Amino acid sequence: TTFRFCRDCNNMLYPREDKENNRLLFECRTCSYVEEAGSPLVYRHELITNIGETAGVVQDIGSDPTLPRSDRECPKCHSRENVFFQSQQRRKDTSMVLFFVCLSCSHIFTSDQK
Amino acid sequence: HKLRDQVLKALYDVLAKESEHPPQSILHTAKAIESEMNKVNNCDTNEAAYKARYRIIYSNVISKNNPDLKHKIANGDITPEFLATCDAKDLAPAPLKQKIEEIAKQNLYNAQGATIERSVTDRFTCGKCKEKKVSYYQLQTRSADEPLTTFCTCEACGNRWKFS
Amino acid sequence: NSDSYVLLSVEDDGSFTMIPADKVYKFTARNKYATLTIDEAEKRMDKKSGEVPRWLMKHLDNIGTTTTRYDRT
Amino acid sequence: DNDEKLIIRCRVVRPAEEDHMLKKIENTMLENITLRGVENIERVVMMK
Ligand SMILES: [Zn+2]
Ligand SMILES: [Zn+2]
Ligand SMILES: [Zn+2]
Repeated sequence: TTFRFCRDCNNMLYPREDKENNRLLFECRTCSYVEEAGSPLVYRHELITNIGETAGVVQDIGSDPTLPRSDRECPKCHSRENVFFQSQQRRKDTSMVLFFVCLSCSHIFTSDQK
Repeated sequence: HKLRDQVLKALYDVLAKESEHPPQSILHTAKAIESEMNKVNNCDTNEAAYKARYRIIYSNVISKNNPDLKHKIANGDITPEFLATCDAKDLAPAPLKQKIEEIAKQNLYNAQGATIERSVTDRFTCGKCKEKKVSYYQLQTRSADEPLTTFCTCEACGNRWKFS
Repeated sequence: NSDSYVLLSVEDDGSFTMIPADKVYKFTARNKYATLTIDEAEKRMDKKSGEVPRWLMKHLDNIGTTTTRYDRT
Repeated sequence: DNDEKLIIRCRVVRPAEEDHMLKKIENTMLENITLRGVENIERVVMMK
């Protein structure tokens, strides 16, 4: 789904079809470089998504003092310290699932059990 | 005779392709001609719905999940039955069936709406039925020169009123 | 940042002359790929086509209009 | 119906220049084709 660029000239490649050999050949519209396509996938709309509650993590989230602190442990390092905080996505139907990030194992883990 | 040969060839293919081999090939083509002659009994190749039921039964056979439909259709579950069945949701397989019932339960719950529940007490008395089942609720309406309104409603019958 | 830079260029003996820089200039290639024309560009920009052809530049190059500078030379 | 993933396969039939036509036709069939019911009516719920 990514947008490849011509390695000779950093420009947006377009799909264009072979006339007889029946293969998608990503030909550069700037220069004459051409490349065959790995998959027949071209375009993808994705009218439904549910993604974005997790990321935005820096390696020193816990360096900020404003996050609360708890005593549930990380289930890799068993250290009782932790930093917990809710979703990073904000829609009107995002969940009250929680995200728990530790300093020792430096790992992200949740509290869902379905 | 295009349809009455094509569907017969289709059942030739979907019965020879089985792990259940046809040494009783005459029995199996008897099964096929019985299937086709009850199949036409809905339409006789004169109704457009003929191909739909054929697609249903054909792709149910070729589904896999499940393959056991071939075994049960060769060892029973007769073909004039399986025009009048229309049991496409009912068959092939049962895990998908209970998946469908869970889906239907979920949809039937989620189509239900808002049901704010109106906590009651016995402090006041209704005007219509004069019962102490007051669906009371409290809120402020007027200017700064007064406290709240003392909104009232009876939940036993539906009688809304107000206290002074 | 043309003010703060200064030059350490080694010489043949190993000498390091200090040349205080004055300006810095940036160069890009241009017309390496048979660039188009503003007028027909405006006609493609206008809503004559709901979507312009993907290989329209390839068709124009096959026509030979506005070829490369190397090809013209 | 009974497959694990319901699929539609469609093609343009006519006896270069495919992508944008097919994208627009895709957009059109998504935006216009009614299924059942009557338009300008939205979600519906049941009270007891
Ligand atoms: Zn290129
Ligand atoms: Zn841990
Ligand atoms: Zn009452």
